[PDB]
Amino acid sequence: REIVHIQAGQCGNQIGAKFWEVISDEHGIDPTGSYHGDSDLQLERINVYYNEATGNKYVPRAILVDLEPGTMDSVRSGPFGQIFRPDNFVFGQSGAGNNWAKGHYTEGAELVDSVLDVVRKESESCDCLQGFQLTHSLGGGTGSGMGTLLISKIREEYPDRIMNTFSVMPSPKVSDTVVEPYNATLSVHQLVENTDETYCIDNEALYDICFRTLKLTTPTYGDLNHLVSATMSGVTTCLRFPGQLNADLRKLAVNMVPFPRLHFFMPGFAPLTSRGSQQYRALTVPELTQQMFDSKNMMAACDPRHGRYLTVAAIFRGRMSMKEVDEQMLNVQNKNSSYFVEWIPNNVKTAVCDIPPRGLKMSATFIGNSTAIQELFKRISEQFTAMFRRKAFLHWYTGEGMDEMEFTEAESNMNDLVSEYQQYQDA
Amino acid sequence: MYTFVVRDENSSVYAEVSRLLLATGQWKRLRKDNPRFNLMLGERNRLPFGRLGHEPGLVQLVNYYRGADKLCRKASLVKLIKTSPELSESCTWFPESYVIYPREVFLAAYNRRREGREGNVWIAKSGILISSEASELLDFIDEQGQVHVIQKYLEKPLLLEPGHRKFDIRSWVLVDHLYNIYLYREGVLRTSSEPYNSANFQDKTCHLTNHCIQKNYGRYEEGNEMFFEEFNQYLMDALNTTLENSILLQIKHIIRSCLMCIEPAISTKHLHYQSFQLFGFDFMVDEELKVWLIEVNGAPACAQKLYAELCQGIVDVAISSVFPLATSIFIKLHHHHHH
Amino acid sequence: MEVIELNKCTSGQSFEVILKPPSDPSLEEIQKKLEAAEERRKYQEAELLKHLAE
Amino acid sequence: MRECISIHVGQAGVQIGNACWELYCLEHGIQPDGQMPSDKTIGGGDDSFNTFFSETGAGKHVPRAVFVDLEPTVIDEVRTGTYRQLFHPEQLITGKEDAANNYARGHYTIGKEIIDLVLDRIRKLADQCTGLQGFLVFHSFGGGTGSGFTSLLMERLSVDYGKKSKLEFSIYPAPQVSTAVVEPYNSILTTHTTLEHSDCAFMVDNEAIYDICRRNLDIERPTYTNLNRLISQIVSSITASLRFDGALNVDLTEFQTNLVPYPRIHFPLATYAPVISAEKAYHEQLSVAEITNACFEPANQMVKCDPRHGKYMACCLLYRGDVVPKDVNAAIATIKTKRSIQFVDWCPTGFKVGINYQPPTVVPGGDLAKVQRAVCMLSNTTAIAEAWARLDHKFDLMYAKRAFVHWYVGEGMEEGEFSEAREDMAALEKDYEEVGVDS
Ligand SMILES: Nc1nc2c(ncn2[C@@H]2O[C@H](COP(=O)(O)OP(=O)(O)OP(=O)(O)O)[C@@H](O)[C@H]2O)c(=O)[nH]1
Ligand SMILES: Nc1ncnc2c1ncn2[C@@H]1O[C@H](COP(=O)(O)OP(=O)(O)CP(=O)(O)O)[C@@H](O)[C@H]1O
Ligand SMILES: COc1cc(-c2nccc3[nH]c(-c4ccc5cc[nH]c5c4)nc23)cc(OC)c1OC
Ligand SMILES: Nc1nc2c(ncn2[C@@H]2O[C@H](COP(=O)(O)OP(=O)(O)O)[C@@H](O)[C@H]2O)c(=O)[nH]1
Ligand SMILES: [Ca+2]
Ligand SMILES: [Mg+2]
Ligand SMILES: [Mg+2]
Ligand SMILES: [Mg+2]
Repeated sequence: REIVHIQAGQCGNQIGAKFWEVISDEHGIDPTGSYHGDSDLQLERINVYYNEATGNKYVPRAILVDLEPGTMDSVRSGPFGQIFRPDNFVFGQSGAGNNWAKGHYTEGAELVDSVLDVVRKESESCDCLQGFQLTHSLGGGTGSGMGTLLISKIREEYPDRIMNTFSVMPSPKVSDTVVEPYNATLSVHQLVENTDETYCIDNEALYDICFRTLKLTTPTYGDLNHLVSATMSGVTTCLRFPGQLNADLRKLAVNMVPFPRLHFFMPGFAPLTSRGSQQYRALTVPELTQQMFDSKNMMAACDPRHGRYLTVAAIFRGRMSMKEVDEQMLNVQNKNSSYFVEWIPNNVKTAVCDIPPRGLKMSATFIGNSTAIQELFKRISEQFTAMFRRKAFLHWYTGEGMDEMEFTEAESNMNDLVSEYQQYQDA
Repeated sequence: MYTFVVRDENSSVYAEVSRLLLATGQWKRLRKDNPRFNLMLGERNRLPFGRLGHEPGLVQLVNYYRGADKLCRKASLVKLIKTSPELSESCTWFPESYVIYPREVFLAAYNRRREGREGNVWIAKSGILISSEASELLDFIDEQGQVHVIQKYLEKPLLLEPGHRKFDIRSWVLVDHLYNIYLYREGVLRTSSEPYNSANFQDKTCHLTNHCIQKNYGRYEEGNEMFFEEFNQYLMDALNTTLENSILLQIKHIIRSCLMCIEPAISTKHLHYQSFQLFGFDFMVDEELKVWLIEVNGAPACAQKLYAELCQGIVDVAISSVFPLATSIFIKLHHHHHH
Repeated sequence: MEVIELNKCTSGQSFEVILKPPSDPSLEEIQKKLEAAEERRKYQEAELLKHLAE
Repeated sequence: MRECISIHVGQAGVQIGNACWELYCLEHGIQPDGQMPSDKTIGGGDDSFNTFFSETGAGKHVPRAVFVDLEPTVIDEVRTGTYRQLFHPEQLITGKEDAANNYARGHYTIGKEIIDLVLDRIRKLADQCTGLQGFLVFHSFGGGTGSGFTSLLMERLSVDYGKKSKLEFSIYPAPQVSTAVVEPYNSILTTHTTLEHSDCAFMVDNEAIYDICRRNLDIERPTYTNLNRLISQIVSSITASLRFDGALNVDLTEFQTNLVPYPRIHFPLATYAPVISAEKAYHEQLSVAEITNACFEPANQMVKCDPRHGKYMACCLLYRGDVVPKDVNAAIATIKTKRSIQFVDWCPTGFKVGINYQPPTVVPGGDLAKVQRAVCMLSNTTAIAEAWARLDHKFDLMYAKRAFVHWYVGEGMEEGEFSEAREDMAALEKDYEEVGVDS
């Protein structure tokens, strides 16, 4: 069951390249693309993310997209840049200028057909394609505007395939431009309609983790992406390694999404580690379980105790007692039952993978569909309305053909999504 | 930290148990339909026993014994006593009773009694009726519209003086998950405030001793509730005996006999969930100081002054024995005679 | 305790002990139901393609 | 001799079928390559074991079985496992993408694409039968294939094999091992559509098997292998009367006659004893009285429930090992005086007893110890309805908010089918209370 990966824009390509760096190490693939691992268990499901090349080499099923050429050149310059297939580099020359309209309607429209030809080429060589995963940000112009246009067009050609996104939410604490609430609100409207699962990676939460927990006074994007990389590896562990569960994207969506529009997940990771900082003491199963549920370990800046969990997926990695994992997971639900909706019985599922991530003996990854994610959308809506009430900075978008009513509709749909989360928080 | 739910808001006893559990700082009450509880203070009717004991990671306990109703219903009790060999139709401490639906066995009982030159006055079941001729008795059964038992009315009750009054003894009994049978130290005597008038049975106040039907009321003791120390002092002064020797010995034998009979039917010893239950046994004593069992209640209410003590005993004996936290008020009924 | 119908062979025995005495849709309909569900799928899918067309 | 065809649907049905057929081969002396040295009639026969095995000219004994899964990973292990040569390739049928824990996907969307092929392969086995009596269908309640496709298959089998008996072995969902949050949905949906088409269904609650493996086999975290090997022992106990010489339950029709007096109440409770670990050093072999008394302990049942608060409509005792009728009757007399066993008033209070002298067989390297005597009790008690109440309540909690319903409507199913299935389950619960509860 193959997955087609797509990275769009600067943030999408930077977290995307580092994602391929991490999992290639987990599977034992060098920058050249040869396998040098110690276990055939790394290759049992290598075909989910890699194609088999001439010379029994493994090439990622990844498509690299941007309207700016520079960031994609840095990817090719990166440590694992030579692993990617050259024909899968699809780039323009304009740049989107942090303008959703340019990515979605004008500049991105010129390039989108070229990307779909590579997507088609990669999908045609798949024995049983399950779907797509896109890495991108919502605050810029390419990953936000062109990324969502790409999603809409992919859903048109592959309507029965799973659409999965790792979407980086803008935050004023890590803000490039004032128009990021505009680009994010327009993007969320798209993601609500055309994705099956969206992992909400909040730049606010990534900064707060680096500052308050990891004791980093001046967190770089590299520090933020270290958390994103660990998280992306965690949530894809089941897909990439053989285990007791034979899980796939559709069965995950069926079990995690009780209502079609409420498919935005709060990712979580434990233990939280600094890049290069060595971890000498392994966490215990009780420690992993209480950290992975801690608000401080969430990659979305939301308070779980402010909402209720509709569904939860937990992934443990390393050698540990399945009995102790089951006991600790039951302990969390039994002692905190109020924070799990009672009208979805047994809504927490646990998987254990024997292979731990690099540099850790034990780790745990949290994936929550909690109504507290409405806090993230409320905050974007508030920053949106603060400028839209005065039509501030709108000329950047009306110069590309957009009308103010499209902003009103996007604002309305996201407020509708917030109220929908509220309805099940009180049910 | 333990969890429990409350599904009988009208239970004064377990309302006090709820307050005691929360006041320990180690118990938390969940929403009524939250299934992740340790303890269930369940409803009185159609309790979902089939849903208990299926929650992984949770030892579950419930304040009711499934199947104990066949002891706590008028008709079912007579069926149990007459058909169980442990009790038998020759059972000496239950008044002669007959199940009749709106019998030729009951008609042949009065036919041997009244025509045999002996006393004959009985009582109803489920408003009741005390009559000497069965014609009135059966006629009321069909007018009522529910299964009824006809039971011998104890024409010669022990009468408290001053007052020539009638009275019934209430015993509270707690049976824990291990099926220990605990008789609470404190009973109570619900009293009649009117002189027992064998001449006119229409006088309902001197024949029925229900605290409600006594609504005259309170002349001799408060709330028409006499308790064990004074009643023991009375039998010492009036009858030169004690409550233990003359009454409680029979009461403890009747309580253990009834509960040991139904233990195979209701015990949760090897069940996926556990049960305890508080019972209320009601006794009659005649003038020969013989104790009779009248009925047993599956959801009794306590006496006002005894609420704080008994409900605290339920927590220590029935709840904390299963869910421990971070001289006794009960008499454990047990007897192993070798024969 | 009456033992009834005792049958014996070299593989084993079987009997009955009594303690107390007493006191479809057609092929065409299935194909119709399956085809009606596929029609609802293709209608729902056609609404998505119409929506994507707008 | 009347042949029986086994049908294994979905992962649970397939993997349980593997362990059952492995046990069948050991019980009959059939090697993994299909030869049966004790079978002197080469190329055919009408022996009792021929109910489940056909014979080739080369003397190879082939199970009368078909394996179906909408996804190929599970059956591929059968195609490459120890008993690869035991099955003809046409007996193993796979799709490429499964039902994704969705009843509607297994029943409607994907099921319609493969059923005619499955019925064609079933016809190939049926055409080698001289007097086919019916089918034994193994499937889970919770899976999309085990629920959706099985119900579709059961409907078609009623059409194509109108007079053939159909028996079920159904895996009831338990959170301790379950894979999907929507398994209560799939369970009620498949029970509703299959109810009219099944003559007798043996429910196995994964929770009961899980706890038995933990308590009696001292396995901290039982795997599917531990559970399926224990399930196979019970299944073998139930089907032994069809594969060996005997007078009791000799054909599928007798299962309905002896266990099912009313059509809709066709879910007998199975209780098995003794379950003893191989790792146990010192063991005290349990007598006829002790294993028979164990049949009335809920901890040994395939579904946790309390038969003391229901009523019996039938009771069968299936013994294997050193057992004689004298000891059975003495054990029953003692048990009747101490246990709460109440039959309904229109049924005689009696036990139907079958005894096979060969003790139960255990897989080499398994978790179960060898015992000199074992027993499987099949009782039709209204107490099994407790499992329906538990399932229907979880159904009600989710359906009240229409949680996950869009997944089923999106596959062509209608919302009305949910209420139809649930209203039928409500009627089934009323039937069980009616028959078993006194006013
Ligand atoms: N006792 C037992 N139960 C199993 C086994 N495999 C799966 N199950 C149970 O079967 C139920 C449903 O899962 P599956 O049967 O695997 O799913 P399926 O029938 O293949 O349908 P789809 O995969 O959705 O197409 C779950 O409750 C599982 O716990 C097994 O090997 N033994
Ligand atoms: N055989 C009998 N002989 C004499 N009096 C009897 C009697 N049976 C019942 N009574 C009288 O009826 C009164 C109430 O008894 P009964 O058990 O029938 O009502 P009840 O169900 O309201 C008691 P509770 O609800 O408190 O458990 C008793 O006090 C007693 O005086
Ligand atoms: C655990 O983590 C993953 C699992 C799966 C997965 N695969 C198959 C069946 C799967 N059922 C489930 C599942 C999920 C939630 C609940 C709640 C109650 N019951 C559930 C089952 N999750 C399945 C897939 C993943 O990636 C695509 C995973 O990583 C993210
Ligand atoms: N976490 C993370 N966020 C980034 C990174 N680069 C940009 N962003 C965020 O993405 C938004 C800008 O989008 P960007 O990707 O640069 O625009 P695009 O290239 O036109 O799609 C801002 O909110 C940034 O905070 C990165 O490397 N890591
Ligand atoms: Ca032969
Ligand atoms: Mg940028
Ligand atoms: Mg009463
Ligand atoms: Mg499957």
